[PDB]
Amino acid sequence: ERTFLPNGNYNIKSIFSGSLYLNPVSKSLTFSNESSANNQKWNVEYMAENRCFKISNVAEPNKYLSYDNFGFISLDSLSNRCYWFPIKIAVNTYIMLSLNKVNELDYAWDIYDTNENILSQPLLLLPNFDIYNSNQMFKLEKI
Amino acid sequence: ENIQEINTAISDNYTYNIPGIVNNNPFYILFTVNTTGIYKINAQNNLPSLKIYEAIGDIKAINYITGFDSPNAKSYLVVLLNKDKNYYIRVPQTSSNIENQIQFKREEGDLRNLMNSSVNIIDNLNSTGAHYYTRQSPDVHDYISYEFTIPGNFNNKDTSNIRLYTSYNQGIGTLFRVTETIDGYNLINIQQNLHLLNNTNSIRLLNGAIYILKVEVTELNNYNIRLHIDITN
Repeated sequence: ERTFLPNGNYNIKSIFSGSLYLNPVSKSLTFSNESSANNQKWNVEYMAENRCFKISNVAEPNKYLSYDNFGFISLDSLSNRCYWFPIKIAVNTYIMLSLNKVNELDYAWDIYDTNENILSQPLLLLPNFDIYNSNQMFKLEKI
Repeated sequence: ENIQEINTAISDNYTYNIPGIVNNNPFYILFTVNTTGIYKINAQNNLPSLKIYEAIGDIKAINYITGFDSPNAKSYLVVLLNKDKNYYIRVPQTSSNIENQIQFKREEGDLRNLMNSSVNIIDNLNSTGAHYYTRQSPDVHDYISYEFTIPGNFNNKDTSNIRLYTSYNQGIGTLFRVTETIDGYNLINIQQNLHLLNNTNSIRLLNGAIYILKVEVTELNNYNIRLHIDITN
């Protein structure tokens, strides 16, 4: 009934490619070929008390999208690092800010690209300055 | 025309359910706000469009503020409301007996840039080519807005040429880029002083992005205002 990112299972993609899907691979998060498997499905849940979102892997329900001490997006047990503040900038396109601010800076999911190719690149948490950085834009598609 | 009344002065958020037994007639809602401020008012899916009137207190004066009456036209109102005065909402005929809801929300953010005007939801921009939209025109110095989405898939790169113009009435346009959070809309004022009457200048806008054009009528040459959005690639 909430139109802004309703709860449920999603696919997570980069705007660089509509065929690469976010999944965990050896502690790091990366965009890989369509698997039709549970590890590419993501349970998004809104938390009213914090006014933010937590996102878990459906293959590993206790594991949430978090970040470590070096700027890498990780899968970890629930904590304050798992809290996300999404910004919708297009139909299904989001910039995912961390609820936590260091400096007076916002930090967002960021994916490297090699001429719009993101294969093998790991998901990072990097400074966010505007709504125009392609590497910080992600599609969350309901399934 | 049964006049109904929200006896309690509303604050920040409020939801009023249409009875359903009053849908076969144009009907009115009398209300007041707890505190002076800018409010967004709309039906359930922005349908139907609503009219709002100012009421001075046996009454002294009633003044039309904003809103129109086009069947099947989606819209929402953004209006400055004073806690001292009264307000009427004219809800038109719901010639379909599904129960509607009127939502009132206090705006603390960028949507305040839209007072006072109706914001027309445009949802038929599926392609390139000519499109136009006819509504009752606001008087001089009054506003009418349009929220639309550029066709195509968004990739922060793919872009279309948008020609925005009017048929007869002169108007000054302000173009905003729309983003949304859990706290409502954010607006980036990307263009100002756009003279719409027979405007021949195009604007490149991002495919799949949402925009709002706020128009100030500066010359009323026709009862209606017709906004053209012609898209090329």
